[PDB]
Amino acid sequence: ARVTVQDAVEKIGNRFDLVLVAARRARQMQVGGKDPLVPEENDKTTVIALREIEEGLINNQILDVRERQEQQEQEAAEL
Amino acid sequence: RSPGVFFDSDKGKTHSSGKVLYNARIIPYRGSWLDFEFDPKDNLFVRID
Amino acid sequence: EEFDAIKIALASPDMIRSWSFGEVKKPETINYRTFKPERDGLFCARIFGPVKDYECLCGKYKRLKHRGVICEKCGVEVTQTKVRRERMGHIELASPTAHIWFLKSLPSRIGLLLDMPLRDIERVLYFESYVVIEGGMTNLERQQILTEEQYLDALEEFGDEFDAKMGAEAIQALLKSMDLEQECEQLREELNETNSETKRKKLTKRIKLLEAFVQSGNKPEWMILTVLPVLPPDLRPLVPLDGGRFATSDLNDLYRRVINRNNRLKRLLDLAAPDIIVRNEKRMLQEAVDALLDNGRRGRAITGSNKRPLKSLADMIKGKQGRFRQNLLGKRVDYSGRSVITVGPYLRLHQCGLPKKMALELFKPFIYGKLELRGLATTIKAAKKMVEREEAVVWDILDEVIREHPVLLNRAPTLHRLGIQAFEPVLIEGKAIQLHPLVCAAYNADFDGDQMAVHVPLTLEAQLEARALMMSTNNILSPANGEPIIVPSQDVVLGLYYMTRDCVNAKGEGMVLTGPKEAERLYRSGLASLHARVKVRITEYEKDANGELVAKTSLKDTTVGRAILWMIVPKGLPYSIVNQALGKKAISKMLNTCYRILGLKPTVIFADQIMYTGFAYAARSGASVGIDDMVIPEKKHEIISEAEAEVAEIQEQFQSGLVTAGERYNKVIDIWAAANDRVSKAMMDNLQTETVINRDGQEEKQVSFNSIYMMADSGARGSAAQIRQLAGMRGLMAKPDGSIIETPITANFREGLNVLQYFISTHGARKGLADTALKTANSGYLTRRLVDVAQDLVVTEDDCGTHEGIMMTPVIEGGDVKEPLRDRVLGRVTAEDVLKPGTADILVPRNTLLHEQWCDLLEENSVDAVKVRSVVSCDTDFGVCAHCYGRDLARGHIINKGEAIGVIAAQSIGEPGTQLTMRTFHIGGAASRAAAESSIQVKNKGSIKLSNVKSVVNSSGKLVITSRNTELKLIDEFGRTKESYKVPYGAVLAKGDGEQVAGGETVANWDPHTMPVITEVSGFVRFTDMIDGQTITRQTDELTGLSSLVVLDSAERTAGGKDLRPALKIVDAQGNDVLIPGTDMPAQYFLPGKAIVQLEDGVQISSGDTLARIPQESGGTKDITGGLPRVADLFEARRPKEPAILAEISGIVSFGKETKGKRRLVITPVDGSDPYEEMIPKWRQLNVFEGERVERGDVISDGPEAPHDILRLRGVHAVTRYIVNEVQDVYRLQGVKINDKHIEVIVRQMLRKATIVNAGSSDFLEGEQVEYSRVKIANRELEANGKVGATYSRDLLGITKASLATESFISAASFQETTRVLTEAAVAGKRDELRGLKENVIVGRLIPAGTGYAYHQDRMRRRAAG
Amino acid sequence: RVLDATQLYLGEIGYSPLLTAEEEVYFARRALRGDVASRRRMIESNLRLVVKIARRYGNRGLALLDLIEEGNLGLIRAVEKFDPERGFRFSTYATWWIRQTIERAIMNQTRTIRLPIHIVKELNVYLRTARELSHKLDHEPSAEEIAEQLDKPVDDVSRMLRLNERGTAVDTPALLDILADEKENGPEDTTQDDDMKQSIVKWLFELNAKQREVLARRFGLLGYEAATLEDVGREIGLTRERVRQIQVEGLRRLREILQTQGLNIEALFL
Amino acid sequence: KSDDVNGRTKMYKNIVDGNHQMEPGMPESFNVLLKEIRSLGINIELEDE
DNA sequence: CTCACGTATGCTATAATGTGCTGACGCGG
DNA sequence: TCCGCGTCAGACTCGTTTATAGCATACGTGAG
RNA sequence: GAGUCUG
Ligand SMILES: [Mg+2]
Ligand SMILES: [Mg+2]
Ligand SMILES: [Zn+2]
Repeated sequence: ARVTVQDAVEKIGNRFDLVLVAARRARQMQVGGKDPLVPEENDKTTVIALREIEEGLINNQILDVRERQEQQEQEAAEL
Repeated sequence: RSPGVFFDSDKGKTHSSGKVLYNARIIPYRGSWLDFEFDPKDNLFVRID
Repeated sequence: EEFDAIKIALASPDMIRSWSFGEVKKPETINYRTFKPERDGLFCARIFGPVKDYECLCGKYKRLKHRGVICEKCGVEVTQTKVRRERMGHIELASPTAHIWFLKSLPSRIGLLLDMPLRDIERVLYFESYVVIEGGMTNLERQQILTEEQYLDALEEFGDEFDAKMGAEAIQALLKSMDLEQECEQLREELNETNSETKRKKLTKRIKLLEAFVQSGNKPEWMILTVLPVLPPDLRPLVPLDGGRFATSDLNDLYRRVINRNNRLKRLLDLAAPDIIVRNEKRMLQEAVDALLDNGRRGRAITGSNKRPLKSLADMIKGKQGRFRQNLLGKRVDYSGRSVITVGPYLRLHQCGLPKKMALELFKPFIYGKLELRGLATTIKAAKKMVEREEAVVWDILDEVIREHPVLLNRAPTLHRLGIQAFEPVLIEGKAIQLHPLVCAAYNADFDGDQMAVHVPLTLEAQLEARALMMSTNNILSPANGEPIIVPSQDVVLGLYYMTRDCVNAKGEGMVLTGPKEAERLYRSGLASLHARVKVRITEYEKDANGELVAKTSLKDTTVGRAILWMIVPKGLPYSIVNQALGKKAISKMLNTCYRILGLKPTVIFADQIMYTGFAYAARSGASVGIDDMVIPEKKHEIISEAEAEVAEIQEQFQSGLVTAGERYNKVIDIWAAANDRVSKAMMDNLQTETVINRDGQEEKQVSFNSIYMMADSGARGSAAQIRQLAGMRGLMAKPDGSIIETPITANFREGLNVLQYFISTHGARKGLADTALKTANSGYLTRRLVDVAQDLVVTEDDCGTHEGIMMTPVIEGGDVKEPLRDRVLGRVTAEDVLKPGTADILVPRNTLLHEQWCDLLEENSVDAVKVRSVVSCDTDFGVCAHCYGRDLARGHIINKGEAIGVIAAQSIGEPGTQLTMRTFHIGGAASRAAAESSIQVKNKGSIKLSNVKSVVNSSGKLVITSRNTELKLIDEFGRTKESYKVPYGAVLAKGDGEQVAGGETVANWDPHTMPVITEVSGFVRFTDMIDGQTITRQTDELTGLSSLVVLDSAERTAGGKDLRPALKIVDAQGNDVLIPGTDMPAQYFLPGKAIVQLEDGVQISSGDTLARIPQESGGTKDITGGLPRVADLFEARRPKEPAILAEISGIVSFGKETKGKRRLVITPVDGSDPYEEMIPKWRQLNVFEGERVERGDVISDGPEAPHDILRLRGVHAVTRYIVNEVQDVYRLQGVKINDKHIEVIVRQMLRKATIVNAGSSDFLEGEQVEYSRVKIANRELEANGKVGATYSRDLLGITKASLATESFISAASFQETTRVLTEAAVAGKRDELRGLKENVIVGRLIPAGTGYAYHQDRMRRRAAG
Repeated sequence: RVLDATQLYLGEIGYSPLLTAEEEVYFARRALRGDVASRRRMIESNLRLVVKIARRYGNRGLALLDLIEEGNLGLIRAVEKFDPERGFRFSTYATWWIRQTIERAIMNQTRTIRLPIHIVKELNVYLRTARELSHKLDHEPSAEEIAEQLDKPVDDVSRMLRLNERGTAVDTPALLDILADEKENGPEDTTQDDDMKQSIVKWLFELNAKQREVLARRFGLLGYEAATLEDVGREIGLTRERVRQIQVEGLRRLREILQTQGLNIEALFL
Repeated sequence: KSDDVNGRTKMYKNIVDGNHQMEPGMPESFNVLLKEIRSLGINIELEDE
C-alpha cells in the first residue's frame, strides 16, 4: 500500500515475485494504457499495482490468462 | 633522526629462535650509511650503504 | 552480441595480427602545427580510424552520406570516431621478446615447462650465456648453459652437429622443439618407478601443466612475442588542456620506447653491425617491451617526468585502482547527489526531507516528461529554460512527480545492507537533507556534519524494488541478529523513562481515574505529576486462540505517566509492558513483541508514536546537566589513601625479594582495579538512590532523579563506565602497547586533572584515535575477503529433504547462561521428530520452523539438545535450501528463495568488527579490565560435576588438579546442567567429585598470575640438563644467600645448550627414578621459557606441590584490536604453531621406537590391521598413557586444535561448531550478537573443495582437487549406473585461497593477484560461464539473485531449447 | 649477479682491444677497401669513445643506453667516411659524427609532439640569448626582451617558447578523471537533437508540398546532399530567384509555427 | 547510469517519454578492460550462445 | 606547370677511447 | 628471499626541469 | 600524484 507493502507480500509471498508482478501490471497501465481496477485517487502506477495485488485482483497466473485471451482475440482478427 | 650513531636491535622479529640481534647504524648528514650488525651465530657483519 | 561465457587463452603471433589494422612503424604522434595524426604513427588515422565522425583526414569526404568510404588520397575510412576506441594495431619485432607475465610471474610457466630454473633462462635472455637446444651427440645434451668461453670450446671440437643459441630466439626454439606428448609419457613412467613424497607433487604439477597445455591448444612458442599488439588511441589519449598544452597517457611513452629501439634494431641489422652492439639493442628491446607490459616486475621500473614510474598496461588492470575495483565492481552514477544531514523529527519513518533545488535537478527528465504531456512545454529546450528560470508552475509539477517516488539514501561506510535505505521524499526549502531519527542507528548517522548520497531509482522495476525490499519501514529487523535495528535512542528513551518512572506521593497521590484520558487531562491541567502513584482503569486487548482479540477491563496501580503511554500502545499488547519504568532495553522488547503479535504496519505506526511522545515529554521535562549533578562519594579519599599505602608497601617489598616485574605489575593492577570498582560502587549507591523524600508523613528511600543518573539508568546515553570517570575515579589507563600504566588516575573530570594526569591520559587517547584510522583497514579487508568467498551462495531450493544437522546445545559459560538454547534455536528448521522427556508420544514434527510459540513450549519441557538443519549439512548443489537456513532474521519469517545469503552473512560478520574499531576507541580513554579470576564461587546450591579431570591429592588434604581441560558444572536436582566454570591447571578444589555445596560457597581457588608446574609423584628433586649459563641462570642473595633459577629458553640460550631440554626429574632417597602411578613413565617435568624455580636441587618434595612458576603476563586489553586477528586466523583456517595431536583411527595402542626422547607412538587398531606410526617431539608430553581403546580424534597432546585435523578425523559438524564457537567467543567478549547461521554459511564456503582418491568414469585419478557438489553429482550417476567407485575427502580452504579456488576466473581476478590469475587461466584456456554475482556485475547484467533469480532461471531453461 | 643491461654491455666493451695510430691506418685502409674484420675491429675498439660522449649527454632526453646506441650509429658513419690518407687522427673525426647523431636523435625522439630540427635550432639561439640576458638583467628574459636582442618578430619568439612547453603524463600528477570527454554530448544534449530531428519530420508534413520540397532538398534534411540556393535547380526548381523566395517563404511560415507551439524566443537563447 | 553510452541516452529519452523502461547494454569500462588484456597479448574472446 | 615552402639527411679532421641513488612497515605462504 | 595483501565515500589546493654547432644539398607536397 | 580536512 501507500505506507507499507507487507499485505501485498502476504498475497503472493515471494518479495521478488511481488516486484515482477507489480512491475508487469504497472507497465500495462504505463504503456498499453490499461484501465485500473481500483479508483486511481491520484496514485502512481507503482502503488496502483500494489493495491490491486493486495485486494487480490492482479497475479502472475491471472495476468498470464488474460494475456492469452487478448492474444487469441488478435489471432482471431488476423485470420 | 639526528646524524650521529644509533644502537638498535630487532626484538625477535627474525628467527623464531627469538634471538635479539644488535646493530649499530652510523648516520651522517651527507654520505653513505655505515651499518654494523650481529648474525644469529654471533658473527659481526658490516653493510656499507 | 548477447553471449554465454568468456574464454582466455595465449595470443598467437597470427591472432595478434588479426586484431591489428596496420603496423605502426613510427613513434610520430601528431603534427606540431596541424595537430592531426602523423602518417604511420601511434595515432595514425590510416590505422585506428578517423579523428572526426564520417570525415577523412585530408577532408575530401564529409557528412553521414559517406559511409565506409576509404579516402584514396590520405587512406582514412569515413566512419564514426568511436572506431578509434576499438581498432587495434601491431608492431613487428626484429628479435623475439619474452612475455614477462609468463616468465617472472611465480611459479612461472616458461620455467616449469622447460623444467629449467629462472636464473638459467635469464642468463640466456640478457645475452650473458648460451643454452644448448639440441646435440645429437650426447656430448652436450639439452638446456645446458655454456659461458662465452664454453661456447668457443665445443664449437671447434664438435660444432655444427650441436645447436646452441642465445636470447629469446634460443628459448623460442627450445619451446618449439619440446614435445608435450612425449614428456608427459616420460614423466608418468618416472612416477610409476620411484615416487618420492615431495617430488611427486612437483612432477604431478608439471604433468597437469603439460596436459592442460595440450587441452587448451595453446602453443609454448607463443609465450615469446614476435608480434606486439597496440592499444587503440582513445584508450591512451593525447588531449589538449584549456591552457593550450597537451596531456597524454604514459602508454604513449612506453610504446614510443619500444618502437624507437625496435626500428633501431632493424637499422643495425640492415647495416650488419658487430654482434656486441646488436646484443645491447636486443636487451634494450626486451627491456622496453617488458616495461610496456608490466613495469616494475623486471626490476627497476622506468621513471618518467616526475621520477614516478610510468603506468604500464598491467598496472591499469591490476591494482585495486586498476579497472576491476574502481570502474567495474563499482562506478560513479547519474541521478546522484549529496548534502549534509540534519534531523527531521516531524517525519514519519518512511520519509526524508529532500531539498527543493537538489530534487529539481535529480528529477530533470521526469519534469521534462510531465511538462510535455500537459502541453506547458512545447519542447525539451523550452522545458529546460523554464526550469532554469525556476518558474512557479515548475514547482507544482515537480511536487507532482516526487509523489510516491522512492529515493535511496546511502551513508559511507556501507558496512551492511541497511547503509542503503529507500524513503518517500518530502520537498523542503533549504540545502540540508532531513533524516528520520529511528534509522540513524542503521546508518550510524549522527548530525555533526555527516553527509548522505541520494540516488533516484528510474525504472518501474527499480522503484518497486526500492518500495518493497529497500524501504525504511520494511527493513526494521537487523539481518545480522533477529533484533529490531529501528530502536528509540537518546532524547526519546529519556522522555519515556521520565514519563513512566514513579516518585513518592507527588501531586495527586492515590487518586482514581476513568482511563488514560482523565490522566492526561489531569497532568496537562497541572493537578498531577507524571510520577504520581494512582489507581486507573485501563482496558487491555489480548489475542485469543484465533485471530479475534479479546477485550479485558480491570483496575491496576500505575503512574499517571504510564497510563498516558497506554494511549500510544496498540490493542493486543498487555498493560504490563508500560507498567514498568521504561528504558531503551525495555522499549526494544516492546517493539519486538508488537511486531510478532500485531505485525509490520502497527509496529511502524507505534514506533513513530513512541518517537514523537519521547521527544515531546523529553522537552517538557527540561532535563539537563549541571556540575552539581556529578556527585563525588564522600568516602573516595579514604579508599584511595588505603589503596595507596598498600601499593607503596609492595613497592618497598620489591627491593626486598618476593617480586618480579610481572608479579608486582599484576598485584598493583589488581589493587587499583578493585579500588576503582569500590569508588564507582560508592558513587553509584550515593547517586542511584540516596534520595531522602518524605512520603505523606515520614521519610522514605526511592530512586534518585539526579539528571546524570536518569541518563545512565535509562540507557539514554552515557554508561556507568563514563560516569565513573566523571564523578568517581578515572582509573588505570592503558598504553598504546596495550600494557597498563602502573600509576592510575585517582582524579575525575569534575575534580579536574593535573598536568601529569592529563599527559598520562593522552597515551591511551591517541592510541585509541590511531587505532580507528589504522585498524579499520584490517576489519574492512576481512569484510571484503568474506564477501568474495560467499558471493555465489543463494537460496536455490525450498527443501532438499535432508535429515542431517548439527546438535546445538545451550552455551552456558561464566556461570550466568551467556546465550540460551531457546534463542540459539529460535528460527531454525528442526530435524528428527524431537518430543518430550517421556518417549511415548511425538511433540514436534520433522520439517517445522521454530517460532517463538514452539520455543516457549521447548522451555516448559526444558529440552537441552536439539539437532537442527544447517547450511553446512545442506545437500543442495550450487546453493542452499530455505529449510537448512531457516528464518530470514531481517524479515521475521522463512527465507525467500533467491535471496543472496552469503553476502548478508559476510556483511553481518564484517560490520560489527569495522564499527567496534572506531566505536569503543574514540569513546573510551582508559582500560577498565578485571583480572581477579582467582576463586570459583558457586551462585546456586548443587553438586560438583567434574568432566575431563585428572588430579592428585596433596598433603593438605586438598584435590590439586593436574588436567589441562577441566569443566566444573553445577547440577540441580532433576539433573540439568545450569552453571559451568573452567577450572584451570594447578587449582586447589575445596570439594571433590559429586559432593554437595551450598549457595555462595568457594569450590576452588587458584593463583591467576603464575601457572605452576605441579608434580604427581613424591620424592627428591633432580636437576637434569640444567647447566647454569647454558640452559638456566643463577641469581644470589645476601647474608646467607638464597639463589633462584630462571630457565632461559632457546631465545637467550647459547648454541651449546640448544639440544638440551631442561627438566626437574623426580628421584627417591636411593636416587632411583620414581614412576608415575601405574605406567612405565618416570616422573620428569620439562621447564619452559623463564620457569622461575625457587627451591634448589635435592629438596624432598611431597606430591601435589608447586615445582616451578612460569610467569603468565596477560598484557592484553579487552578490545577488538586483539580479537579480530583471532577471528581472521579462524576464518583463514590457520594451523597454530603447536597443534594438539589426535588419533587418526580407532583402536588399541602401545609404544614402539624412541629417538633419544622423541616418542614414536604406534597405533595398531583392532579391526584395521595396518598400523599408523607417528614421530613426536621429546618434550611434548602425552595426555594418554598406553593401551586405551581411543576413537578417531582423541586429544593426545596439550595444545590448540587445528580445524584441518578436526574436519579430517571427526568431520563437518565438529569443525563447523569449533569455528562458530571460537569466533563467537571473541564477538561475545565485545557484546556483539551475530547468528551462528551466518558463520555457518562462510564455513560451508570454506569446505567447498574436496580431494579425490582413485578413478571413476571421469578423469579423477590420484589427488585431483574438485568441488564437492560436482563430485557428488558424479557419484549419484555412478551409483545408479555403477562404473569405478571413487573415494573422496573434503578439504578445508581458508577464505583467501577458497575465493581463488572458485572455478570463475573473473571472480578470482577481481579479488586479488590478478596478474597470476590471468596467466594461469590463459594457459589453461579456461572458460568462465558467468554463474556468480561478481561476474554478472562486471559485465553489467542482471544478478542471478533476488529479483534476477526469476529471469536468470528462465534463461537457464532457455538453454534446454531455443 | 650482473643483471643490468648497461653493466653487461660496458663489461663487453672493456673486453675489447684499444687501437694505436699505425694500427688505425692499417685497419682503415683495409676497412674502406671493404674488409669485414677491419670494420668490426675499428668499431668495437672505438666503442669506449661513444661512451665518453654518451656519459656527458645523459639527463637531457633519452637514457644513457639510448644515447650509447645512437652514438654507435655515428661511429659506423665515421668508419665509413674516415680518410686514412689525411695525417689527422680518427678520434678527432669520430667525435664530430658521434655528437651529431646523438644530438639529432635527442632533438627528435625526446619530445612527445615531434618537434622539427628547424624550430629546435631557432629555439637554441632564443635560449642562449635568454641566459646572457639573465646574467646582466637580475630578472629572467621576457618574450619582447629576447625579440629585441635577436631583431626578430615578437609573435615568432612567442610561438617558439610555446612549443618549449613540455606535456607531463595525464595519468601521472588522476587528471584523466577530472578532464571530461568534450566530443561526447551528454544524454541531455543528444535527446534535444532527437526532439528537433523528430519535430522536423512532423514540420515537413505541415507546410506546403512545394515549400518542403526545396527547403529540405537544399539543407540535405530529406534529400541526400546539402545543396545551395543556385544548386537546387538540378532537381526540378531550375530557378535562382524563385528558389530563394520559396526557401524563405517556407521558413517564414515555420517561424510562426514555432511562435504558436511556444518556442521562437523561448528556443532563441538555446 | 554510468558507462552504457547508448543505454543512458535511450533511457533519458524514455524517461521524458514517460516509459520508465531500462533497455540495458554493455558497460564501456568492460570493452576497455578487454582491449587492455588483448594489449597484453592474451586472447580474451566472448563465446556466444 | 613551376617555384616556394616545409622538412631531412649531410658533413665538419689537434687529440680526446671504463660507467656510477636513497635507505626503515608487517604478516603469511 | 620474494611477493602478495592492508575500510568506504566525500572537500579543497598545488603542480607539470634541462641544455642541445651552423650550413648545403636532398626529398616531397602544395599553391598559384 | 603531494597536501590540509569531514564523517
Ligand atoms: Mg558524526
Ligand atoms: Mg562522533
Ligand atoms: Zn582524404
